[PDB]
Amino acid sequence: MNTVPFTSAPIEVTIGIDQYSFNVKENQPFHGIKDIPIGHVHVIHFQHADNSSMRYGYWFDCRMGNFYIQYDPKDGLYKMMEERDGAKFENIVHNFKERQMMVSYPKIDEDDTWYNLTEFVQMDKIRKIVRKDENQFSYVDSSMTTVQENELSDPAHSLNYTVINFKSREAIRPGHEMEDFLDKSYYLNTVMLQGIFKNSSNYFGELQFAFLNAMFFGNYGSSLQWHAMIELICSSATVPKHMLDKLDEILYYQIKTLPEQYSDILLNERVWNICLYSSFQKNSLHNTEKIMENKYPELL
Amino acid sequence: GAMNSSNYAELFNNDIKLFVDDTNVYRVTVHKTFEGNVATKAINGCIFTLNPKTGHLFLKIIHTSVWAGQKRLSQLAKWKTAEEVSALVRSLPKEEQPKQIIVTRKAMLDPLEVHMLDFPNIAIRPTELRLPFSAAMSIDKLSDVVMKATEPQMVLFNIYDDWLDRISSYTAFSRLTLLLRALKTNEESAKMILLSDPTITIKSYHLWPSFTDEQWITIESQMRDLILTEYGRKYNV
Repeated sequence: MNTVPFTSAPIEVTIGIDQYSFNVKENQPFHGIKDIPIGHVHVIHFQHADNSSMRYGYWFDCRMGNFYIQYDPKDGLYKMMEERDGAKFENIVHNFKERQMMVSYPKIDEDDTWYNLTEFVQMDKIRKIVRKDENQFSYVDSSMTTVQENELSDPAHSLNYTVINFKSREAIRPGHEMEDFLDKSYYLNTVMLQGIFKNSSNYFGELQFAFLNAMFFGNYGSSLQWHAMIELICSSATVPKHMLDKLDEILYYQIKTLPEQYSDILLNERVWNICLYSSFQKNSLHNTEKIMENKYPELL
Repeated sequence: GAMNSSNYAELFNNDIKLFVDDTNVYRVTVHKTFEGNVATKAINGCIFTLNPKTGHLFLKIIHTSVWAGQKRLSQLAKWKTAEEVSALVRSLPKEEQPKQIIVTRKAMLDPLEVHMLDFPNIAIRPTELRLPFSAAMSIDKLSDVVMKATEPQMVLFNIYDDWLDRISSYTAFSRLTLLLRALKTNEESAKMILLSDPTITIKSYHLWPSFTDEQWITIESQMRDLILTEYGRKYNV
């Protein structure tokens, strides 16, 4: 069970750790988060009390290094940093734990929510979508645009999601225009799965990461990416049986976790109606269709 | 974006453009079967691809053989239209290729855009105009070449005959849309107006009669009257 210590909390802020969140007061003696489950990626996220604009945060995996948060009064944000001195770090964490200045990652034993949302998400894949190679952790915020959004402007600060475009030479074989447009199986299976992602696990990992950036940061380009990756599967007549069963579980936990009050901005009516009621896979997502119909019948 | 009353003069500028109308591509007669069920029988169709500035009409005849053993024909008809328009553009020299293609029906946008991915600089546009190009098959010579076709065929016409010798493209297009609107609203009456005087004939190389400027004014008046009457009837006003 790993720890992310905080040097201090000089500004009032709502702190998120995965699906949990805590309010910290200006200069409250708060020194970090302990008992973080090993085996998963995690996200530690922030919304300042004085500017509820710019949700921002850090994807990390405690297996890759010793990470801490320190407020920078120049750039005006909580920054993740790596402590390279193992003995200094262990000594800092032990002191803060002894003084009980840390919140405990509040996981219920029964509760597989975080596993279910991050099953295919790998830190090494996150670091290719979010390029800052000198750090082992990845910064994301509300405003970062995607490579695809930028084609339609600072490349260093972009989300390099895999570009998906249903009306592109990549998506449409010369001579199979109608076939490839109405049945996206060759785009899904040959171009994306065999060609780019190599396997369904990497495809699901990007889909799950896109959803979590949409949910936690209100990142609009991430939301677009999540819906495009759903739509590419649902619009394919030929999908491996294990991928459909897994997609139904992935989407179920995403819809289950989504705050009820954000369904209006986080869910695209057209995509969900098409996917659940018109698409090739309209009858393949039983769990997802049932939670959507009981939680968001207005959208449909 | 969409072509409307506000940007109408754009049709007659020096940027090559084509209208595409897919209304007459998939044509059927509906009939009873021996068992008393209903069936369709396809008849020959056509794509109506028109340069509104020059009057050049690319009439691609759609022979019933293209539907043989195919399903969802009204969907396939849109894609076959976009395939044939794409093939026509690729067949034209670069300097003759259109800069825009305006589709008369919004359901043609996705099929044409996907077929034209190789031509990213050709704009595919819808229109808010309600153009009467469906009535092309009320022009006797166009109907005759479609119905007689025994295989896929492209036939080239000038839908304005020689009018551009005497009038602007704007005026020629207005005359064509009025004639086709009349033919669409009351074909029998429109055709009576156009042929009633046997001394005015259709040249072998033309579609419409050889009216003088003064006779065209009388004809155009008769077509306007036909359209308003019919409108009063349709709506009891």
